[PDB]
Order: sequence, then C-alpha cells, then structure tokens
Amino acid sequence: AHHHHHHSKENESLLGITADKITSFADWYSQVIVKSEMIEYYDISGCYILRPWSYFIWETIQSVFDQKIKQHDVQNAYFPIFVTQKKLETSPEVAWVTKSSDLAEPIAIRPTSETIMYPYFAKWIRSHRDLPLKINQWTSIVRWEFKHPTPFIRTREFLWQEGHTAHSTRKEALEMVDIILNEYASIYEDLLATPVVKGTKSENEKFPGGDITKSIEGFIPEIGRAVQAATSHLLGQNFSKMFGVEFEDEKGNKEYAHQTSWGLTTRAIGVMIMTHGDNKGLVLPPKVAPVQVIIIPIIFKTVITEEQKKICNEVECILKKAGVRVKIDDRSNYTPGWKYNHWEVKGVCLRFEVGPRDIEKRSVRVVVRDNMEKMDIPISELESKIPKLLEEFQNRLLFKAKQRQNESIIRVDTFDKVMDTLNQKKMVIAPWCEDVSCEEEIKKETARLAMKSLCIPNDQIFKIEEGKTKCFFCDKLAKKFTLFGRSY
Ligand SMILES: Nc1ncnc2c1ncn2[C@@H]1O[C@H](COP(=O)(O)O)[C@@H](O)[C@H]1O
Ligand code: PRO
Ligand SMILES: [Zn+2]
Repeated sequence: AHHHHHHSKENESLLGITADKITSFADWYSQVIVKSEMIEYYDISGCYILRPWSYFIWETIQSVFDQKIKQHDVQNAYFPIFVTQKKLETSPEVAWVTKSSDLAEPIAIRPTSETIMYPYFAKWIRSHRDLPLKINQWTSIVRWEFKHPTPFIRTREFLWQEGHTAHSTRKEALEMVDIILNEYASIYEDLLATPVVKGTKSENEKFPGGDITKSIEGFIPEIGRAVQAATSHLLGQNFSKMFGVEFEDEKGNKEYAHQTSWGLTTRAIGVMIMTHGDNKGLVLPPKVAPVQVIIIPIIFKTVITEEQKKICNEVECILKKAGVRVKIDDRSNYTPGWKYNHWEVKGVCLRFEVGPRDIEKRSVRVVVRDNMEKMDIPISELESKIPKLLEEFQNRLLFKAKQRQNESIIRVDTFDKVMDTLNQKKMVIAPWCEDVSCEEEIKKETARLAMKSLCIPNDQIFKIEEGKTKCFFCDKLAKKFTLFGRSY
C-alpha cells in the first residue's frame, strides 16, 4: 500500500526510486537510504557511513532521550572502549585488538559495558546512602554479527546509549525499568511515529545474565518480520554478586545491589524508515525531519528575481521564527520537477511552490509529502497553519502505522492455524505456558515447516479462563497471551 498516490515524470526516472517497496524490499531500502543521502556504503562489511541527513535524526533522538533521563537524575559519563579478557569473562561477536608489535594479552572492543563499569560500581558503592547510582553514556559499540548485515537494523558498528543503575531495593530497580521502557516507547511513537508493543521477554529470550527483561517490539508488515526496538533489563542481584557490588543497608547487614541496564541503538532509525516510506523515497515524521519545509521558487536557468527573493526570504523568516526548520532551493541548475523529486526522495514534509501568481496573491502553494495534499495558504497565516500542518503530519503517520500494526496481529488458539498465518506476513498472539521447553519445540516445528516469542504484552486484550484455557502448543496450563513471529 505504498503506490496509491500520484507519481511525476521525475519520480519515474532513475533519480527516483526504482524498486517497489513490497515486491522488492531489500532493493527499495537500499535506494531509499542512498539516494536520499543518508547512508554511504563502506569498504568494510557491516559498517556504514551516517551522512548528515541521517545523523540529524540520531541527534534529535539524543536530545529528546538525554533530556528525559536527566528528569530521573541520570548522569552521563564515559568508560573506556577497551576491556581485558579476565574482566570480560565473569564470545564470537567480539572484535579483538591483538597488535599495535603483537600484544601479550589481546584486549577487546566493548560489545557492552557491564564488565567495564560494574568492577568500579563495587568500588563506588559501599553504603545505602550512596544509592541510587544512575550512569549513562553515549558511545559506539562493535559487534561482529555473523548474519548478513542490514543498514541501521543490523550493523557491525552502531551508535547507542546505555544506562546502568543500582538501587537498594528490587522494587525501586523494577520501577526504574518501567520508566526507561515507557521513554523508549515514547521515542518510537511520540518522536519517530513508529508503533511498538511494550511487553516482557520470555525466560529463553531475556538478557542472559539478567533477571527480568522488558522490551518494545516493532514489526515490518511488508517483509513480514519482527524487529526488536529496545530493551530494559532488570538485572536484580545477579551482576552485583559477580562483581561484589554490595552495600550496607540500614540495620547494618550487607546486601547485594539491585541493578538495571537499558539500551537504545540506531536501529530505531531503520525501523522508522521502513514504517513510513513509500515508492517515492523517504517519508520522515516532522519531529525528526532535517528539513520540514523546502521553498522551491519557480525558476529555470535564469537568476531568481528580486520579488522571488523577497517573498522566499520573508516566508523563511516567518518559519524560522515559528520554530520550523526551512531551507530555500534557489538553484537554477535543475528544473522545478527535478527539485520536487529530489526533496521528496529525502522526505521533506512540505514543499512551497512559489510562482508569479503566488507573489501576486501574497500566498504560497503547499504540497504535502505523504498524501500529495495541495492547498493555498496566505502568507499572513503561515505562522499558525504550518505548525498545525506539521502536527497533523505527525499524527497521520502514527495513526496509519498503528492501524497497520493491529492489522498484522492475528489471534490463534491452535498450532494447526499457526503456519498459515505466518506466511501471510503477520504476527501471532496466542495463549502460551511461557515454558522454555515449549518455546524450544515451537522454534523447531515452525522452522521445519522459525518463529519465537517476541514479547509477553503488558496489555492483555484477550481473557484466559482460569483452569480451562490451554496452550496453543502441546498441552499445558496457559498463563496468558504471548506475541510470536519471525524476526529480522
Ligand atoms: N547490529 C546491530 N545494529 C543495530 N542495533 C543492534 C544490533 N545488534 C543489537 N542491536 C540492538 O541493541 C540492543 C541489544 O539487545 P540484544 O539484541 O538483546 O543484545 C537491542 O535494542 C537491539 O535491537
Ligand atoms: O546489551 C544490552 O542489551 C544491555 C542494555 C544496554 C547495556 N546492556
Ligand atoms: Zn506450552
């Protein structure tokens, strides 16, 4: 459903998008991220260059989320990129530095900072008055993935954020986990306009050395594969016992700290691209669009007139004062049709066509990117209407994407109707016993004919009769309903 709106002659050219999003997804995703000047392929597999058009989106995610964790008294720090083998162990996806002259003991590039920070958490934490401790850092992470890499979704090097907190009680640590999860869900929905499902991971899908793991799950209806959006781990007293992170509570006894760890990576950018894009190229939500309004004065070869420069400057002046990020494309090198497709490929929310008739009426022609809505707005109303249009743009993207996610979830009660649903490129919600043994047989049978538990949704829309309702696989007392499907 990415081919409904009108295409121009420039959109059907090579400077547009050639592949269809549904029938040829991988080629579509490559053309969208490359022709929009977001990604540049690197001579090292799995690594990609974040060009200014895409790095702007990551900077906005930084500004919003960093300001949210500071509301909860989370402080930023920085830990070394290297780690020793003895510390890293109390494996195949860890890059090892062995030479500089070889090294007697090779050092490793951090896949995560648990083994780096917690040896010093045990040093910094001695009393209950020293808790809670909340540390975060914005850094890059290297993980040599064995599967075929995908830009943003699965890269060997990616930018991320990792928060690590320590608490005096499990209760305080758990409500810290829910806070970061709701902020993670707020990033995808309130900022990226991408719908995600808040839930709890299964025992077989949770963080390895953790206690409880909660996450948000994203899904791509076109490819029919799920994508894990972000994770928030309740580590409990597991890691504190390994590194000796114990505090002295009131009453004098010794107790191991209750820790949490949570991360969000540049995978969020890719899930957004695949959620909103169409056959013209990028479709960006206005809250992360590098340019929300592009002003295209009708001019070819000849220089821009003094009246066109006067109109385009005051329109830019009104939008700049109104908080809208706007640029003027007065390049006489390309035709107006060329500029339309150019800024549509890179997902500019609105374009302003400024012709001689628009200067006479003191209005501008506005064309909306996602739905090709056309309208005349007087200049006297730009300060008010254009912020509203960008608000309507953001709301429309989230609404249309959310009704595609609900459309991609099918309720199943018996394993006989499970396979037919998955090939429809849809997820499965089913009653499940949440046992590790049951999940191991589900992934084996689904692969022979593989789907895994995506998350146990926090919001249970379907009721389970106590004692009677049985698992959708084999036979056991089902606890509640769990979301399944194949991943990316
Ligand atoms: N190669 C990768 N590129 C981008 N993000 C990743 C990559 N590998 C893992 N992540 C994300 O990093 C977090 C780590 O969680 P996990 O996948 O359980 O290790 C999750 O939010 C993943 O989606
Ligand atoms: O690797 C992970 O998934 C967790 C979350 C960030 C820190 N460690
Ligand atoms: Zn079962």
